[PDB]
Amino acid sequence: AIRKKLVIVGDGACGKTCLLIVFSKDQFPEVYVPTVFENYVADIEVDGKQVELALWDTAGQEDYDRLRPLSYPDTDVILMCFSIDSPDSLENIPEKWTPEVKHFCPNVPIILVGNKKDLRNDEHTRRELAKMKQEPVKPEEGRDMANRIGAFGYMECSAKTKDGVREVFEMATRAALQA
Amino acid sequence: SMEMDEKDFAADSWSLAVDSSFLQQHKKEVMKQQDVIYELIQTELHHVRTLKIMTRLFRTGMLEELHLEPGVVQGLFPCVDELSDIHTRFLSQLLERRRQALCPGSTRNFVIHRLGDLLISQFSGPSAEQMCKTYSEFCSRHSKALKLYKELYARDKRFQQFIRKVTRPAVLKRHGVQECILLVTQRITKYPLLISRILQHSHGIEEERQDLTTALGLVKELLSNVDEGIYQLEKGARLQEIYNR
Ligand SMILES: CC(=O)n1cc2ccc(N)cc2c1
Ligand SMILES: CC(=O)n1cc2ccc(N)cc2c1
Repeated sequence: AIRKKLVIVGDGACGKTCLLIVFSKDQFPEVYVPTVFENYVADIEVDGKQVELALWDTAGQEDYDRLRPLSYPDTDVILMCFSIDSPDSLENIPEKWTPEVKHFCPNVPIILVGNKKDLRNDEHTRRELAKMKQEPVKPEEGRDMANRIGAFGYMECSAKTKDGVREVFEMATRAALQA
Repeated sequence: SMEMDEKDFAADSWSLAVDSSFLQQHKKEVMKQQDVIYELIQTELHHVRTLKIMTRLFRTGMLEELHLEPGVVQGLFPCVDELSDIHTRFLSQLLERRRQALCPGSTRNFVIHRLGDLLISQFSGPSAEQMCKTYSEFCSRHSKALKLYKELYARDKRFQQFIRKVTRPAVLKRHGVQECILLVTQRITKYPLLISRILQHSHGIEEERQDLTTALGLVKELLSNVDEGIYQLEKGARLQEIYNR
């Protein structure tokens, strides 16, 4: 078992804290959903390779430009998160989060993750977004943004239903293992 | 952590910590407020525990078992005693507020109605100045601590054996040297989200809503001040690089 480090970046509304919690518990909290995530070391076996993947959140560091980069040293894989129910989170990816991560984490693979995929066909989400001349992020819009920012890959998941969550972290492990 | 506090905070939430017959007595809004206050205290207990690993297991073990050059242990764990003093005192205050609130005859059933004042006291006056001074010093020494650690692990045989020995037990899985340093740096930016969520469920008493609104502002002011006082120290950085910053 080799040790690798994962950091998740994105706007607070991207659901990054929830994603780390649901993955680390292999359960969406039934009684209480924690406000914060400390850290976790997940035991993962991907394609026959055992890895200890340390997980870190950046929530709470968004307004602190000198505190926030302290989470980046020795990162092996980045999860760049946006929420499918929020086109505004996707817009902050190419010129806010992407140049920051490429500066502090040069040559580190980035996986662009479209969170809350269960809201793409949610009637309440569609009605709410239509008030600001918006709609849920389309799969091609996510892939095109991932392609543009030089992401290693594009993935989607739902922390609510757990669909695609395990796949995201197993792929992040494969990317962290690459040369 | 001491066994008494570990057991008091073993449950995933306040709703699972208290007896079910006591839980049934409160309105939904109170249970929501209490679950978030419990998360603030439980995470504070864990943060204090991280500082005890750094001071007792790491720092003191290196002083008592290794022959490192002077200034090396201090370089690895900057301001650890001051940080442990700030947070052990804050934890004592939170645990005393919980203790006074326990029902007679119970060691688990309680409701905390007045957290705002405690948070205002912690994030104002001398205690706030000390938190600001300590985190500004610690976070400016973060990169240097990591680089000094990496260099020692890769070049010093006895240091590497010491690290592998004390971090072998499973209860230290999440708490290696570098992980401890980042857990502490990240602690201060967890406070605004915990406090805002407590405030969300504290509208019932107007004075409590006001005190938590004041506490949230004091915490954000502290973070802004700490963030503005950071400049990473670099071992080997020449004066020219510094004054041409
Ligand atoms: C947050 C911060 O301090 N940054 C420094 C940068 C330098 C270059 C760049 N493309 C992004 C940066 C982001
Ligand atoms: C800071 C705040 O208001 N919140 C954080 C949360 C975490 C989980 C959840 N279900 C609601 C939250 C609401």
